[PDB]
Amino acid sequence: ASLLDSNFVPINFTEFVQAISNTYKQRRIQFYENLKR
Amino acid sequence: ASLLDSNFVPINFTEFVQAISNTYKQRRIQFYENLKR
Amino acid sequence: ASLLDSNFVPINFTEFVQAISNTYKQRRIQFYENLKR
Amino acid sequence: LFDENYYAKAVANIIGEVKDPIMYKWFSPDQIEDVDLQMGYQKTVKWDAFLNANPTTIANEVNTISTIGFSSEVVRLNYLKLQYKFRHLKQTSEKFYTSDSYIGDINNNLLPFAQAYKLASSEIIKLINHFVLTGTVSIQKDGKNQKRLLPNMYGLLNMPEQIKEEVASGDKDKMDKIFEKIEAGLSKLELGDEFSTPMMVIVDPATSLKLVKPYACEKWEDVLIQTIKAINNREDVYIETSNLLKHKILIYPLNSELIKFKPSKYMLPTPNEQVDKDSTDVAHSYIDFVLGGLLATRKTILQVNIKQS
Amino acid sequence: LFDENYYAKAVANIIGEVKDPIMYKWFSPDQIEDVDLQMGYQKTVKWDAFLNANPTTIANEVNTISTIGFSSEVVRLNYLKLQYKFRHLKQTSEKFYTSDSYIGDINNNLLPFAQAYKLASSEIIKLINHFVLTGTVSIQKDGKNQKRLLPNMYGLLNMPEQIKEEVASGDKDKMDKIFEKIEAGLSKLELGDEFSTPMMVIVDPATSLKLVKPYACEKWEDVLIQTIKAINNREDVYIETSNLLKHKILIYPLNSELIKFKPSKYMLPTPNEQVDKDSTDVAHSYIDFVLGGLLATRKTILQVNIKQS
Amino acid sequence: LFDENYYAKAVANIIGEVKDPIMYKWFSPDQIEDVDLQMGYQKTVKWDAFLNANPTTIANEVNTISTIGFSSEVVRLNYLKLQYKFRHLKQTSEKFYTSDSYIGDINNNLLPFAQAYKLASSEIIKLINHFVLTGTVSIQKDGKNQKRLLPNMYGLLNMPEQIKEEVASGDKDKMDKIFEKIEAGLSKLELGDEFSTPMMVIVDPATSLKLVKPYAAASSCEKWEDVLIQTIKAINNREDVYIETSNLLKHKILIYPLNSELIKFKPSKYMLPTPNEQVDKDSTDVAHSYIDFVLGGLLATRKTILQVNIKQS
Amino acid sequence: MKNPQHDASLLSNSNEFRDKNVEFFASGGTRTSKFDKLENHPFLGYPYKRGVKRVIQHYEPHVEAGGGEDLYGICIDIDEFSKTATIVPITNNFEGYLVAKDSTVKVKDKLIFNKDGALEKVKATINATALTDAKQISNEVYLVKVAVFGNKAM
Repeated sequence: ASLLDSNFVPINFTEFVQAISNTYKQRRIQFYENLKR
Repeated sequence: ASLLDSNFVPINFTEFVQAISNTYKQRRIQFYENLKR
Repeated sequence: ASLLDSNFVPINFTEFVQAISNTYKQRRIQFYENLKR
Repeated sequence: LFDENYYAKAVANIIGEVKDPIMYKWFSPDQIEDVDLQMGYQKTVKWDAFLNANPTTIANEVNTISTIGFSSEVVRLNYLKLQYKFRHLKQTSEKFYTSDSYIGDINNNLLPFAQAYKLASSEIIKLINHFVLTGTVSIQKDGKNQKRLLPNMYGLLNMPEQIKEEVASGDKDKMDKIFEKIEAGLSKLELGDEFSTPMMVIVDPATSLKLVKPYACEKWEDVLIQTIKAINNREDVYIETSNLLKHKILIYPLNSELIKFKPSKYMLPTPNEQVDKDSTDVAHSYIDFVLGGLLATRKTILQVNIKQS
Repeated sequence: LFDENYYAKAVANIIGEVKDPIMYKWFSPDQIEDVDLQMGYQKTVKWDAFLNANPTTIANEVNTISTIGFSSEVVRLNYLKLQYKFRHLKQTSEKFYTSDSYIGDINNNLLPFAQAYKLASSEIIKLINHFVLTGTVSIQKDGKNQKRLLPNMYGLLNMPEQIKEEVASGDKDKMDKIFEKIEAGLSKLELGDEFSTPMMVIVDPATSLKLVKPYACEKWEDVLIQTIKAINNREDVYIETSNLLKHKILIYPLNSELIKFKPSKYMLPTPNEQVDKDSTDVAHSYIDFVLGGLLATRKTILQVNIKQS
Repeated sequence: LFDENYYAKAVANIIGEVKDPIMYKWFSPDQIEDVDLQMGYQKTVKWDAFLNANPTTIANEVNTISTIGFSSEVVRLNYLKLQYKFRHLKQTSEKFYTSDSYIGDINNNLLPFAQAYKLASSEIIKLINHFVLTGTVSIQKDGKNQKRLLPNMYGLLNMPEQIKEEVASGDKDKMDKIFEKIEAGLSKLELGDEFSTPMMVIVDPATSLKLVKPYAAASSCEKWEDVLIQTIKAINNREDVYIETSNLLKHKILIYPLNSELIKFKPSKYMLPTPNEQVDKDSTDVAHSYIDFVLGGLLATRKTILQVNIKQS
Repeated sequence: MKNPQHDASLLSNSNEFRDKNVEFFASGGTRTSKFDKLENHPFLGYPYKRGVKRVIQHYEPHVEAGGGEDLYGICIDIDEFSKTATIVPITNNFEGYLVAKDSTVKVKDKLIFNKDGALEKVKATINATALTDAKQISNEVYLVKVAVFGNKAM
């Protein structure tokens, strides 16, 4: 469950918060993937 | 309308309170049925 | 998993010990059911 | 509603774990009847009939026949609505406090809503039992700082126009004197045509300890039971002990025609819809209950008080 | 497993011939609840609620409502793991000792594994009963050479913060003095709001012999039963005699809200997997058991000790 | 939920316009591991082994063999939950402020919820990055009026039991003195058996500008940066060395390895800003909202971070 | 401490529902309104159930047990893990049990906060009225139920 996937439909605020945390984690992973020192 | 009935599903808080009162009445009746002196 | 249930076929000593504990608990329950003070 | 109201769902799920009130042991099943009211007053009308003359013999022709009259009496009963507030953990915050096989802050004494509601309901039910037995509302062992209540709101102990007996402080330990007062009150009892009924006696622990003493190979309890049986047409006499009383003895019949309990059908604790929420993890909830509804006829309750000074 | 390990199969076949512990007669069915542990401590949290003030009347507009507080108490219970070893004939060697009407060496006191395990389990069960009743571990009649145990490991007789009465050696044979001490302790009992519960009394054979004596056509046993009924709301009172006690009287309620027993689910004897083997026909086996787990409330047990000298 | 909570819908729609934190450039991808907690402590146990004696030669029959021992250490990390509040316009009241060029009350400094939340989140993320770097929380440029934090809550710059070097005020402009101190610290570093790891250096802008001068008389085709990289390669087993510039630092140089065995960041999964469900409503057009964030979770082995301070006084 | 973390071997006898609220761990107030203002501040010492004063010294200002002209509020709860105290400002009505200096405070007596944040009989800069007698809960700790309503002119 992530905000990036448009198919995701939250049911309550707990699911919304979990999606926010997952989105932050995925953005960090993408940043480290695309990083090039 | 009693909370002891699994199939019961209240619609609003008024029905919930009525169900609570009915449950208390049924519990009192059961207590007097099971009471021995 | 109880030794009283003859269908029980243990696979290891851990399951055997669990079955022994369950048998002891069932025997205690049976004793209290049959008790008459 | 359950899809939206987690608190209502939890109340419906845990409503069964609350123990039954002990005041039910003090009444017969037919004596209790619910009414639909929260706060206010309600009037009860009792109808009676009487014979005006000897019956008329029907022979040949006659137009003048004896009559039967009717009468009515109205009694007012007051009902009061009371509320309590308690704090609990918010529903979304339980995952951050679920410890090993227990939920809640031990350090901060915070509980989940279901457990908090169950405990609060148990305490409120104990308070309701105390009010029904004594007629007063107090949270102190002394029985002081009583909450002021409306008139026409009495318990079994403070019901007016009943047989009050007082044992002097000099005879506080004389079971013979106590039983003499009990016999005087029993003689002053007025059951009328409804005397064939079971009787209930409620005593305090000190009184029970005195009762189990030998009769000056018979016991004071046996003597009292025989005396009450002499007046209740040799029917059942039940004896109960309550720690809510202090040097008091209550004797009354378990007959619906003399004493009737008509509680509000919302008397037992009920959750309120309002829930206080903020930006923190702590919420607040309210529990409602209703007091009042004991009705009795005149001179049907014997209340004996053993003065200690 | 049974195809490979013969000892496990033998234990499974003979486990049904071991008698139940006699300590089960000292508790109600709801007073015992098993826990999953072998050695270490376990913390139990008890939650309570209390009323902070009188309730609030809901009339017109009001925002300041009375509150209900909550409390938690943590109790630590210690569990100890103990083991025994016993010798027995090897299965493959049993055929050379399968004589008529019995199997084994009468001369060398050698038994088959099944019988050895049954007898050892019975002895260990007796020891566990002794510990549960007394709180001490010993195999001597004098009671000396006691095994040292951990704190928070108590029995019914040595539970701290309970009512303890002592009868002087001068009045060691005076039932009137013994009963006076019993009455004093019964008064000092504090069952609170849970007094309506059955009660259990445990006495030694000498105490039973004294009790069956005439009261000074009534018996001391009947007087004691009436006295305890005076406090337990006139409910059941059970009397038991145990040879494990010496000049002691134990009185306690059978209420799960006051006294609880949370034994390890491995408390009763359990075979160990390790079997000692060599080139001879003698093998050794091990039996494990767990001790501990008695929880009580303060001032709910009466312990009367009659001094002998 | 999105059919009933406009604030949640707007946060979901606008969460993608907030830039990533700059703290990510200071750690390797394997050095950061999230934990599921909001407030409280979490314990980590590390096991070690050791040899008790020389090995035993296996010849003929022997029963007595040498033994290998074991030991453990426990480390406790604290976490803290913090919150901010901000005012904004209500959703139903925006059409009365939607001008031709913008939305919001300029004269009263009131914004729509989306923009207000974005700006507040950006400020909170800046504060979080500052805390991760320096181990302190403050809103004053002087660094006073600091928020009192919990024990076992440290940053890269205030972590205890590390190597600290101080360049004197009289030598604040001498790169030779600065690198003398840096070499002393690098010698005092103790990487143990994990010395073959990439290293990371963080410098303030003034030091970064000093680092591009020719190495010193003056040289050619050789810079202070190259000299520093060679010196660090002398100890990291000729591994990679990275250099970063941060304006949060001031006359500070920070050197530390990028090995997860030595330094690890275990932040809470709710460390970054998250909206609160509670929204303060009223009869007016002004509403209030709350943002939550969690701080803490840096673990480092002792004597593995070099901190050089250039004194100005 | 608000709740001393001590593991016992017995359950405390607390079955009676009467006289069960006068305890140190009973945080908050006997009667509480939804619109009471609560402020959390860093604290030094043990200001639990005591009057507090702000102290400024580098760290942000904290609160500590105090009274008299320096009174700022009353501490009704403490979180030890974060070392933060919940304070009701003096401009807000309060009703609950607070620490008493000695067992000499009776009902209806007017009370003042002392240097240590304990309530004592009367000079009064605030309006405080005792609703119950002083009750001992510990070796020398006395709790009294007091209603505090604002300041008092002159």
